[PDB]
Amino acid sequence: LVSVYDSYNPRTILLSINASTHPTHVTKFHTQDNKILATASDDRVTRLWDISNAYEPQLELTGATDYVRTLSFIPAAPHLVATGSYDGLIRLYDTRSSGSTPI
Amino acid sequence: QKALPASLVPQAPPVLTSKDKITKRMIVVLAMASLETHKIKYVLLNCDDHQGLLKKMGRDISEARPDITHQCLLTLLDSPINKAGKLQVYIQTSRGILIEVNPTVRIPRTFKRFSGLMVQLLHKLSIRSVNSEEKLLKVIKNPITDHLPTKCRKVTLSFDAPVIRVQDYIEKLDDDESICVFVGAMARGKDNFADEYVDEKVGLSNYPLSASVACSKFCHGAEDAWNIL
Amino acid sequence: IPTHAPKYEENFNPDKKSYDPDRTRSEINKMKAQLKKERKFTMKEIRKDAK
Amino acid sequence: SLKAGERLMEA
Amino acid sequence: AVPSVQTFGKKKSATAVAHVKAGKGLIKVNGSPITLVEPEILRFKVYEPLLLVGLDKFSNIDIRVRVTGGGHVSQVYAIRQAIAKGLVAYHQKYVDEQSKNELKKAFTSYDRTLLIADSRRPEPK
Amino acid sequence: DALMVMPFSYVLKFLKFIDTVMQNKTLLHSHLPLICKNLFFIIKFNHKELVSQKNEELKLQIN
Amino acid sequence: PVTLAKVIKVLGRTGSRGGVTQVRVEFLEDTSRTIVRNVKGPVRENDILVLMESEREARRLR
Amino acid sequence: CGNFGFIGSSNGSITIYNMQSGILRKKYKLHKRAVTGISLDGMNRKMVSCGLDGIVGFYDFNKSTLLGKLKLDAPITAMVYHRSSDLFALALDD
Amino acid sequence: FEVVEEFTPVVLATPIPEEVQQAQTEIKLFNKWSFEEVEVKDASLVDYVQVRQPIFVAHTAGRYANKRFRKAQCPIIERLTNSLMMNGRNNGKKLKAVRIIKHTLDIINVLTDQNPIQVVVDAITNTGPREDTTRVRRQAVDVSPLRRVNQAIALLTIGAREAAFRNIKTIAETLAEELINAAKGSSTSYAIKKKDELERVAKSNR
RNA sequence: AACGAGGAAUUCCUAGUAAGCGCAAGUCAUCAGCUUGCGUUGAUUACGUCCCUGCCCUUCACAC
Repeated sequence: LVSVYDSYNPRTILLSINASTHPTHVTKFHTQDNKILATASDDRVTRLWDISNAYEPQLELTGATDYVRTLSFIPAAPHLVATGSYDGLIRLYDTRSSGSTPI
Repeated sequence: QKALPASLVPQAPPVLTSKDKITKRMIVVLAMASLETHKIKYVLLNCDDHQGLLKKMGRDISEARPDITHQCLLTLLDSPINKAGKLQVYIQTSRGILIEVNPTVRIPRTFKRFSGLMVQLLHKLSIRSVNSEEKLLKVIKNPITDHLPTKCRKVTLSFDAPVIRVQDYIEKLDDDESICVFVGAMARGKDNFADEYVDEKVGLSNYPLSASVACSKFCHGAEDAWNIL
Repeated sequence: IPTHAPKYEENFNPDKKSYDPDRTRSEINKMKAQLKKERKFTMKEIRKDAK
Repeated sequence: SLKAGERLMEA
Repeated sequence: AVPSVQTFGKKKSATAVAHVKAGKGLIKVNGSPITLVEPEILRFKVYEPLLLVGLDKFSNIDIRVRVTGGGHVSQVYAIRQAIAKGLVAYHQKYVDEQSKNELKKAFTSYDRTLLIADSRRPEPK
Repeated sequence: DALMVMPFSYVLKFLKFIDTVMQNKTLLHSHLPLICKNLFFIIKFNHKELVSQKNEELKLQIN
Repeated sequence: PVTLAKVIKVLGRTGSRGGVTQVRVEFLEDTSRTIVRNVKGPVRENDILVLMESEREARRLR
Repeated sequence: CGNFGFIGSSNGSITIYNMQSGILRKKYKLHKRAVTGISLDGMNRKMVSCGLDGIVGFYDFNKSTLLGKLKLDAPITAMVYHRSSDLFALALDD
Repeated sequence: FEVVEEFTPVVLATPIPEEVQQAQTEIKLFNKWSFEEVEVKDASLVDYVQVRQPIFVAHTAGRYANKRFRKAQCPIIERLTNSLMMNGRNNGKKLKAVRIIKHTLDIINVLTDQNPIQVVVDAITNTGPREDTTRVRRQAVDVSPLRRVNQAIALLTIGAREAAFRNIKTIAETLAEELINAAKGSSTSYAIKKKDELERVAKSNR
């Protein structure tokens, strides 16, 4: 489960997302765009969530054959997303396109 | 190469109640249920047991049959769909009483013990488990519409209406939306009990169907439609 | 789904008062009702006689 | 029953 | 003598007395600054006059408001009514009447209750 | 109040009825004041819609 | 597509059911065109109704 | 109305005072040369100015906005405003 | 061209927070949301969804129950706050409703960067049922704009209240979710589903 | 054992109203198993119609 709290207000919980049944090791907000939140889990799919729509991922990147524990957003390239798995492969994705297959 | 769920242990599906209104469901409303109580002790009025008594109340003994309501509840609750937790049952007594039937309840199989439970239910307005953890049968406030899911299709069982494949009907229906089937437990009468709530009426077979066989036929179609098995 | 059995009393009579696990508890509750009924009736009678 | 105006429309 | 005016605002049992004089922009309620008025959620309500006509007009006057009776909300409404009436009266007496007319126009355009009492007298039916 | 309730489509029907009455001179003079009051009220109430219509047959009837 | 019509007259003595008001509305798209409709809520002149159907003509609902 | 007094400066600024209290209320700065004429209509809505720079400024007195600006061939020397007819004549240097 | 109205800096002997001075510049709801850019998208709802007069706080103490159509002039935010307090246990507690609405607008701005007042207006505009039924069976009739506004507010508030009746979510967050979903027009919002069911039933008996 | 906001039926209610909160007094009848005052916070929905149900009324110009 992914929990979004108001910083400096631990009591309030704004949004709660059940990203996957497996552990969710990485949860990182997109730098350029505020609404979209990225999540990578041991399910090996790095879902891109939207704060407004928490019921379904906006995009569900796949293709990693191992645990994905690393996620990075490239500055000046909001469409690009970088993920690194224990495969030893760093996979780069383009969110503008259909996605789900690394460029 | 989609990965497996983290835990594959069998998990009991949630018990679906009136409080939850989003989950897809197939609701059966056994309208025109003949369930009445009267002191001789109080006994559920029956078409054969109490004929002279019902004559004194002036009601015709043709429509004094709670066994039909007993029959439908047995096949509905024992159907695999209920065992899958996708079905909840409501009962609208002819007098105008609305009863909620929790999917967990295990009604007695013998009709005599069934009658003893209803007189308890109508007077005490609720039935609790032997272990006293939940309320299985509860009387609720009319109309049925508020209790029903917010987005929901409504239909009735009509002999005169066009015959439809129940399996096909559920398939073409939406996913977030739920389906309510108003079954007439009455032995005979005009099929207009639920006309105020329902928007369309459908038939299941060319030949006449009882309340019990009809609902059993309906549910089995849903199981194939949703692959409940 | 878990399956539970309904709890009901056979030959139920709502006019008849609820069965109680403890006989002494029922017997005193039986009787506190009797004392209240008798006290209210006699008080009504003595008032009416006085009037 | 029918009201004035409603009757006239029928006529 | 220092030019000064006195006005009353009223809401249910709450009554506020405002004294407005020549000064340096000192607004106080019950001996404390206006910024400390409570409840905080309704504080901007009592700010409504100050903001509607602009703080520049108050830079040349001192206002002292004393409030008694009623509850929190009625006290707030009494304070704002008293402040508005005091400002209008001071501009009437010791400043041009043109500014008086502008102040009255602004207050009436925003909320007439700032100047005229809101009295819910019973009306049988 | 009865005349106002009629939709416009019935006003054209009403205007065809009065035209038929005009040929029968016996009826026209028998109820001439009544015919005038109803006709003028109908024209006044929905004058705007009547003038908008471009029906040539309508223009001849009113003439 | 749904049309918008402005109420020009609130008819009276129509014999309508309780809470239902019969009104006359002119289409914003075509000001000349008018249609008689039935309204459920409180209605006055110059307010705009969203007509889903523009061909049905109102009848008394008793 | 007799409430406002308008002063035109040789440096081009128009200052507006209140006659009752003598307090400066507004200051208009459009002209860069001397203002040789100021006038306000009877309705206290539209205000007109002229200066040696040759421009005729039209202001909305109540909203304090520049309605328009008109340039003439020669410097303007004097103004007379007729309030009833909303006509004003300007004596140019030509 | 310059017009000068202040010729000396204004400093008051009583300190005032600067934010209150930027509020002097313009009236904003809770000193945080501007009314300038808010418009009612649906033409019919105009003249009944009142947003033209900016207000600092929802509390107004106005008299809107006197005449038949005074409720139209009441600010829409205040009508939402008033509808928020029901069920008896909340009756008379308007300050708590104001706080809930403040928190809800903050949540709405957080989740979606749009102006929260615009989101509220969009939700009310969308969730107003345009065609309804009257019992005779049923017969289809039109709905007045005032009834549309009333039913929209009632549906939104009832959905928000029921969603968090016995749930870990609080009233503010569920109200924010309902408002955002209704503004989008998605079927997730309870009010949108109720409106769609009403209009569908009216179409059936048309 | 009992219970987790209360079924069927039925009643009342239009603005400082419904509802919530507390503080006083006990004023020759009534009231303390309580009664009457006082202030505080304060809404939703209608303010139209005779369609249904009851009660009621009717059968000095000009213009009609």
